[PDB]
Amino acid sequence: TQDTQLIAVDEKLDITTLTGVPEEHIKTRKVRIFVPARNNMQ
Amino acid sequence: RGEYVVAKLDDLVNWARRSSLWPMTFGLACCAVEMMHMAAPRYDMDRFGVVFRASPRQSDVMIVAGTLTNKMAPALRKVYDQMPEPRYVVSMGSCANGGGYYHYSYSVVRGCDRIVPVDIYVPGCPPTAEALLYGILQLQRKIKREKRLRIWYRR
Amino acid sequence: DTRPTIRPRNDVVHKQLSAFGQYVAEILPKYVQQVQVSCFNELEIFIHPDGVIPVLTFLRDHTNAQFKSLADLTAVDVPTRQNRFEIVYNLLSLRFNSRIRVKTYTDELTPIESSVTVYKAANWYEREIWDMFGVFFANHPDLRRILTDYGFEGHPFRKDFPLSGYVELRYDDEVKRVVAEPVELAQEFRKFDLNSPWEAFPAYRQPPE
Amino acid sequence: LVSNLTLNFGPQHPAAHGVLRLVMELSGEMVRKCDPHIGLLHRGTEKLIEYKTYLQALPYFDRLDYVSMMCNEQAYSLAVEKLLNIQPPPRAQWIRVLFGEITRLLNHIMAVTTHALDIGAMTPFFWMFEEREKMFEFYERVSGARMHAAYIRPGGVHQDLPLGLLDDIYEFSKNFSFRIDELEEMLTNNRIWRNRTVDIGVVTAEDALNYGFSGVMLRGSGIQWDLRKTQPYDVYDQVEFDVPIGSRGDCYDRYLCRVEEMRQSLRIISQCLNKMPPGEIKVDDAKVSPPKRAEMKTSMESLIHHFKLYTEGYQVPPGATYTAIEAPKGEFGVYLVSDGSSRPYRCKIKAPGFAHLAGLDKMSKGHMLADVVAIIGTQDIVFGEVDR
Amino acid sequence: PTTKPPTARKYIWTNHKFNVSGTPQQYVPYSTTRKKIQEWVPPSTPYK
Amino acid sequence: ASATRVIQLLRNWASGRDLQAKLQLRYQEISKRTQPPPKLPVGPSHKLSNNYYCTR
Amino acid sequence: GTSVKPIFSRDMNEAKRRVRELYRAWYREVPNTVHLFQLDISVKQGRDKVREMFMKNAHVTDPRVVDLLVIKGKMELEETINVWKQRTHIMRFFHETEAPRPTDFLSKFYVGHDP
Amino acid sequence: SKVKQDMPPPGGYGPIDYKRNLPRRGLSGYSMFAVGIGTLLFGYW
Amino acid sequence: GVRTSPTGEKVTHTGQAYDDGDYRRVRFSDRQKEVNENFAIDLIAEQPVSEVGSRVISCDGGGGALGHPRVYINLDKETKTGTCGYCGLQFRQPHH
Amino acid sequence: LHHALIPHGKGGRSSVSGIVATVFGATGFLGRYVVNHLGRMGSQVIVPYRCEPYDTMHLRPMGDLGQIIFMEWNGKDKDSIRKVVEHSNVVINLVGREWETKNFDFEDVFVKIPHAIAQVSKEAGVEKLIHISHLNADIKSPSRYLRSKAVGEKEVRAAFPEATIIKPSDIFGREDRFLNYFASMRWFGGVPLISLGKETVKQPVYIVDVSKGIINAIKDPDAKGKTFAFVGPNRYLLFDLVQYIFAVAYRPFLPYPLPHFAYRWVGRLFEVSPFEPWTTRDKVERVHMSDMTLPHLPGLEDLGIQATPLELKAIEVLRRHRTYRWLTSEMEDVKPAKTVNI
Amino acid sequence: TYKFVNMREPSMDMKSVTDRAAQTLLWTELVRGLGMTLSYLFREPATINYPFEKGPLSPRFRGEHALRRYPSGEERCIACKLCEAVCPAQAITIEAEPRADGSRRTTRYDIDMTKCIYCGFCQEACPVDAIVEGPNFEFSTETHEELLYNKEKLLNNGDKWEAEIAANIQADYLYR
Ligand SMILES: NC(=O)C1=CN([C@@H]2O[C@H](COP(=O)(O)OP(=O)(O)OC[C@H]3O[C@@H](n4cnc5c(N)ncnc54)[C@H](OP(=O)(O)O)[C@@H]3O)[C@@H](O)[C@H]2O)C=CC1
Ligand code: SF4
Ligand code: SF4
Ligand code: SF4
Ligand SMILES: [Zn+2]
Repeated sequence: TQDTQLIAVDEKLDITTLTGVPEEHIKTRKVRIFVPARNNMQ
Repeated sequence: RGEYVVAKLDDLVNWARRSSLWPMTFGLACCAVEMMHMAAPRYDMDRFGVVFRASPRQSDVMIVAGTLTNKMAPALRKVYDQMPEPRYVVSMGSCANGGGYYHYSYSVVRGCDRIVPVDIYVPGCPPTAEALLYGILQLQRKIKREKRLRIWYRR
Repeated sequence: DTRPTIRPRNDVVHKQLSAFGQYVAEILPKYVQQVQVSCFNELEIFIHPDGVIPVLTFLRDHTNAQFKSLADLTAVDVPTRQNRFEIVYNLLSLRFNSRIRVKTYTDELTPIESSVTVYKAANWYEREIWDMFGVFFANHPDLRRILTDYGFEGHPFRKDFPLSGYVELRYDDEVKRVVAEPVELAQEFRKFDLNSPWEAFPAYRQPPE
Repeated sequence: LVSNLTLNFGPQHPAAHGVLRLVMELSGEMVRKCDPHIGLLHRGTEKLIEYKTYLQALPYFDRLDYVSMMCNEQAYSLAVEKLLNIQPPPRAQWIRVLFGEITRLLNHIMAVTTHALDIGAMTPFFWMFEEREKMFEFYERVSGARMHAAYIRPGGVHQDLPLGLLDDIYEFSKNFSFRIDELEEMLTNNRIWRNRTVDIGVVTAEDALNYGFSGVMLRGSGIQWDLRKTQPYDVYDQVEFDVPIGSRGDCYDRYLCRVEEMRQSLRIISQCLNKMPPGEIKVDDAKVSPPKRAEMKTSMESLIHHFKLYTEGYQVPPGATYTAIEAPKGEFGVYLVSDGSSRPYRCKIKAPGFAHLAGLDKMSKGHMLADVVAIIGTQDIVFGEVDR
Repeated sequence: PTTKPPTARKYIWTNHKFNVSGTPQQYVPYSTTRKKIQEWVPPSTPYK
Repeated sequence: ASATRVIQLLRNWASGRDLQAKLQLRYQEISKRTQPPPKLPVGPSHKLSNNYYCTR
Repeated sequence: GTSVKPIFSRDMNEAKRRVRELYRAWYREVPNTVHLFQLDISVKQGRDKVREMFMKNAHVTDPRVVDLLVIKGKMELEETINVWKQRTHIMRFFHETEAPRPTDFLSKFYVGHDP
Repeated sequence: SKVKQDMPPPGGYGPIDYKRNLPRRGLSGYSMFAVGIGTLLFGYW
Repeated sequence: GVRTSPTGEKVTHTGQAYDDGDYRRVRFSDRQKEVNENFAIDLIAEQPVSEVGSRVISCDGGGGALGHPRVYINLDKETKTGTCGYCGLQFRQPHH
Repeated sequence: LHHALIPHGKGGRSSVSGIVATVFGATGFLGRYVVNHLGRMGSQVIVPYRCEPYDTMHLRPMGDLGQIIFMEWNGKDKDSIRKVVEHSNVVINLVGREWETKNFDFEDVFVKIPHAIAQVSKEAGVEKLIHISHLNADIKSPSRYLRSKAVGEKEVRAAFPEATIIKPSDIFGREDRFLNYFASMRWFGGVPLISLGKETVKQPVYIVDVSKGIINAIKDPDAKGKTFAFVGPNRYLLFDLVQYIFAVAYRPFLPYPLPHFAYRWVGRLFEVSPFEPWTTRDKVERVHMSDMTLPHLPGLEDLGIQATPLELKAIEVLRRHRTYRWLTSEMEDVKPAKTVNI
Repeated sequence: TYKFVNMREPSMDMKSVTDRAAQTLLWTELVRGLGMTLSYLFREPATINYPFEKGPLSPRFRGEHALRRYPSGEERCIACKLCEAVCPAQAITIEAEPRADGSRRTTRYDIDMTKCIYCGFCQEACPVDAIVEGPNFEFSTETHEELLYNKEKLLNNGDKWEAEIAANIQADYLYR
């Protein structure tokens, strides 16, 4: 689609080695993906 | 007894050391300009014998005037080490005291006292030139009450 | 003007900037994806990342543009986009007393072209974008850290970088030097949930999913 | 045997304008390249602002260019007000212009006197720092702080001028030109000062434009450009003044430009004193500017709005702006992104000193080591805004 | 204060104190809140 | 302002200007440190009618 | 699109070639770093540290990630060669002050709640 | 009661000088060279 | 009133005092524990109750704009007193 | 555990280690390292000092805010010991002096002061006492120092039977008075040694090993009532050791056999100095003596520590004694000295 | 409008050239500089005799913090936490609960004075004039710990400085 020398790459993007995050805070963390509940007060 | 002579000699040396407190201009941030305002004619830090000094080899007190960053801390410790003794550190402003506005930053050391021992903590953001002058006179009164020769006489 | 509180709207400049945006889009269809004018009369040109040098050179050199000054070059991190990084060029035309904004996009692994050949001012801005966001700039004369400590790991201005980072610095008397340790806070930063559960601006309401 | 002295140091040096590591190699006596190493005062200001409410982020701008506090907060206030689609009241605008010119006097005094002190003329520093102390008194009388007023806010200014402040500002300004005269009696015609500034750090006008220079670094090279005139803000279009223009683009021309800018600042200050209008000093819209404390303690709506403005803050409509002012050090701007909430999504700060110090290597070409001290002084550099 | 004396309050210090830093009268910080979690105390009577 | 006539003349001559009319030290010309109480005006929307917030 | 543009290397072998060049440069630099910074470590220790830093990223398969790792490694090498780093910066690869953290389940259970 | 805020005086403030004022002082170069020459002449005599 | 702990430590107005086994008392040794001796609860307890003759009374804390947000207090309960929720002043209808 | 003494955090500066330690002798060589190791993990450190408070300033950045507390104390006063000891759960005794003064002889600092600290700590109810005697301590020693060290071990075990006695050998470090002592002999020409040092064998130990061993003995529940010998990994003949010291410092090494009696006269002459004598008769005796072997004692490896060799940490001590000619030389340009083993 | 700062060409006649030659050889502008310094030597210095004389301040001056009371002695703070919410540096830590008499009062009120930027936002946010920045500016300490203020410390500051704090507030509250 453009002259950028398209190079074949796997579809498992992994930027962990470039984020600078210490290794403890990658494998041992567990993130939660959610839509926050409505605050029942309002 | 012979403790009177030692007390008098200590008094003399501590009067000479606080009457010629030569500080080192460590102006990192906004606190630097209030310190040169304490330098300015209105307060005239030179009238107390507190001169405008130069390379740490002739400095008696370090004034940490401004934010200390992680990139900058090794240089501050280096020049602190290069000061001949006796040497004192005055932490001026919230940033130098405990991090201040930038306490929760990735690049700011939370207080210069993590890097050097600090004698006087001057609060304010910035402390007024009068507040810094009060801290300097308080440091002078700290020096007046040292008992180095009396400590030695009872060893 | 019986509205002393509302900011006055200037429609002449809005029309002028609209016409110039049409002009720029027509001259460079190959790279211009979108052009828009804000309600406070600021013109933005959205471009493909390939068109950075062509569009910037056109805006600098065209006799009807003459945007000789690079006011600012920064990046914006938007994690919810696959191209998370938004590269923003702010340009000023002294000849026509006008300003223009040029924006493109990139991700963590695609290099943006260095624009130091267009503006010499871009040398430190691109280093700062690389330092704080991790965006690589191909053909940069000297790309390296500018703001962060030597050997600093990570890119702090990314939205997923923690506010206090990962390491602290202190002087250690055993090893006689300043050392780095994992960050511990005697008082952790207190997260505030401030957003109101009621919609403030209906005119910006996104259509429902 | 190429052993070009790579003296890559000098942060503790008193002439380092605070904190600056200079990596320098010399072909004998003359400078071959300059490599400024900055970040020694990078405090993550732009990231911290993302965790602060719009009001909570205002004091951060006092500490960017900590010689020009009120100008920085004026620029930030203008950006936030543009995003909010609100207008500050006329009296607030006149106060903002008056204190911006007072701030320009403060900054120019600091710049010129520290430049001279670095060159070796220590005496003018004290004479003018007395005037700086008096202007600090004006700052403190209006806000309670000598430097970091936090006085100019999105919507206007925090509180009104105290009674008798205009009289004291008039008393100060009517004598200040005599101090500029004494400063010039020591520097302008001195054959040693000119020997240290004439034809030193010459920058071409086109090359100044392409390097992103602004302010005096532009008008030193003869470029006729000033934001206060071409793109006026507040009530600057209603005030009359002159834009001093250089001819040789060297340190001496820039020094003359700064001195004449002090004179024109006095000229603007006179009109601000004579044309200060009555009225309120913040926008009469309690969903942006907090109500008066008397109304807060009496009226339900005022109490609610005080509570919400001081806990959540006002929501800014989504959008991005780049607004710039003619700061005393050049063009100071902010690229402020709003996502619609009460906290800025992104706040990039444009500081003229960043681009100016990026050009130190270019301007120091073929100059001695002592000339780099002058070139740094002529680009007046505060690393609080260089590093942010 | 001779011509315009301050308003009398019964809680205002009647004796001004200077900066007592570096003296045994110096202020030392402490937590002013009470303990949050109460532990279970075992019975003093043995089960056997 | 306490300087003698001769000293004033010497410093006026040395500076080349009459510096006694533009002294850098402040004197009784300053405003009193105690001022009368102010009475600040209200904004344009301090009205009882014709003031709906949707119109401003 | 389906494919992406490279940083430098159009393939994994090119990325490996640049990795080897960077490894060579670092390996030769280590003795000069030990001498110049007056480090209290041995050249074997420093070169083993260089190798262990390289071995952290051995699992990387994306040539663009490898290219960016090489770019950052060359940046670090230039900070070391030009003596922009201090001794404290060079010595931060060796976490001499940090205590040995537990690794087995039992000790981690004893000292706290972290997994 | 009427409003009372910090205001300019009813007649406005007096003019403030801002323009450069470096006075002309001294003798011409001819006078200086004549004096310098005559001084040397009398010294020699 | 400000009392004493069994260890002799002074008890603040929030009721804080370290127990006899708390090592943190070492911070006060060769020093002092800073305690404000004006307990606001005991001070507001000393104020009389105003006998205002209305069902609803208003209190702004005294001094007008220098007090607290003006509030209105109902005085219909004849067993309780109506007290201000800002400054603690108490009000009651005359002699029931 | 008291509720405020429960460990929290991750072992960093802002953590809580559950340790409240009074470190007698914290202002000395060994003291600055155990104080640093205690403040590293977030311990409450009580520092008794008799020196000028200026001399305790290097310990202030060693711990988080409030975690290092400085208090005046008098070695000849039990009330001061009680005051600085009341709230601690571990007491570390590090006070000592390599010379007698007009007010404190070896019996005072090695017998009376440790016994007072042990007895006051037992009375106040501190759970742990760590006492630092010498490896070579001997009731029939030629040295007053070591005879008093033996007497003090007896007295400390009598007053505080659960105490952990630690017996290091000659500790070396950046301010050790062991490597610096031998490296300071270049000022008097050559290096005088009794019997040329060919009969003395030393087993020096590294300061960080001693400090980490003290910390580990604090944390180890099976160190009560125990006696430890903190020796280094290698034994050296004194001639070989001093030769290696001078080779690392790059100073010329020309020893000569000063006899014992002349060396004692030399030491007696130096005792006249009223400021930190350069050497003494007692130091002359203890340098010439060989370190004992006590295989029956647990050591630094029974606390989980690998002893650091001298040939690894000697450059960080001796690089200060090198001239400008050899200031920037690697640690391996000098081959390790010959080791005598058992 | 603009003006030129260095666009004057020197005159090239006998008298002007001789004027410049005399200025070159006889150092006349250097003598003008010496005259300016000599004139400053005979001027009264602007120095004040600190601490016996003090720099002038205003009622708005923002110094050491204090917690205030009503004339009844009751605290003003009703623990709304507005100051803690608005604090730019997050220097204010607050815990509250119902008091034994039912009042809404703080049990913790800490200000990290080394985190504080002394902006005065807390006293603006406060609806009851409870937290203020007082006039005191001479409170330097010899240790870091004495700058981490307590509720007791701040209340003692209020009792210490209320006499002049109240006068300052009366002087400036009509501007607020
Ligand atoms: N260093 C070694 O090679 C060996 C050391 N040890 C033992 O290790 C311990 C620590 O040694 P180290 O740190 O090197 O010794 P230092 O001499 O360097 O420090 C001794 C400490 O004891 C204090 N002290 C000494 N005498 C008195 C006294 N009379 N009253 C009060 N305090 C006093 C000192 O306080 P101040 O500084 O104020 O005088 C200082 O804190 C000692 O018990 C020592 O005998 C055992 C074997 C070998
Ligand atoms: S304490 Fe305040 S004034 Fe001082 S350097 Fe920090 S931010 Fe600037
Ligand atoms: S003055 Fe500002 S920074 Fe300090 S406590 Fe108040 S709101 Fe926070
Ligand atoms: S001090 Fe004022 S703002 Fe802060 S919690 Fe108390 S009442 Fe609210
Ligand atoms: Zn009330």
